[PDB]
Amino acid sequence: GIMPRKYLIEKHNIKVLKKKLSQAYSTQQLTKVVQEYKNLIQN
Amino acid sequence: ASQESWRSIGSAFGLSGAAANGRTVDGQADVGASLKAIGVSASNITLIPSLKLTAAKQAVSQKPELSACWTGEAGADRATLLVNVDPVMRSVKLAAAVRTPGPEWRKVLYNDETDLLEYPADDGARHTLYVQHEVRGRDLLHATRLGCRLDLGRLVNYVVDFVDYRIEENIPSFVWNVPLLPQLYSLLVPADNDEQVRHRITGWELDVSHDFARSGLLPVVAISKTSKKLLGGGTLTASYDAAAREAGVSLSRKGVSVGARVARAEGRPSIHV
Repeated sequence: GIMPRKYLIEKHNIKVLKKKLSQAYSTQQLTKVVQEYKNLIQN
Repeated sequence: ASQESWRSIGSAFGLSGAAANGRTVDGQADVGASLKAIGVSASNITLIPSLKLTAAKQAVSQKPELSACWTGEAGADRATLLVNVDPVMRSVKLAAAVRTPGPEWRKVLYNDETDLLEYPADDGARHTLYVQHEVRGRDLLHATRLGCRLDLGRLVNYVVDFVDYRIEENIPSFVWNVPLLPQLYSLLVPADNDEQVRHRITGWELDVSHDFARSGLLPVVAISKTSKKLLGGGTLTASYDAAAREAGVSLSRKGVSVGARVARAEGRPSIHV
């Protein structure tokens, strides 16, 4: 009975970043910011 | 006042006082001595000099004439409205002047790195679409001397910008395969760089001296080149009149004129110096 479950922290971080950028009425920065964050994950 | 696109009243209003300033086929000798009313201004250049003397008081007729000037400018636009009433003529003549009304083709650019707007900061204001409409008495269309003093870059850039963005996509494909047609299109309409102009057309002008008073439509076209290469400034104007049959090459710099009234062989030009 091994039922896998994954630790989804990066997904939550991206969602929170999107929410924070939405609350500031700066959605045009979204694709600028989130992408950079993803690069920070890679290296 | 101080526009391209009588004068004694305006000079006096500029500043109830007296002013005197000094400086044409015969020289124009544009000098203004205003006192208010003394309106000393040299004109009527042909020796037997003749001056248009008319004593007025600042319809009754020597003959006092009334000139009212309203001046208000908003941003780039500058509005000058002149109403002149002469007692002998008994008809009022209007005059309108508007500066830099030229339509805009540039666009605001959002910068994400600075997260700020960038307005069309190119605001050289060389564009000048002067419109001079004069109405005399019953004839409302007495004169329409609508001649733009813009560098013509405004108009050419607006035309090419309209063609490039809104017309190229709807052009059918089969016309593109025509040889040397794409090269013609590229030369006429080049690619944009930043928000600047596609073609750097500056200094030129197109002064249409049309007048509805003349029979039919007989406009006067005067292309003016204003560059600092020609003796450190001075307008070099080539004016072709459809009726007067005179091609005027005028070098004007602060009232100094070298005017050559050239007439085609009545091929073989005839020159009046």
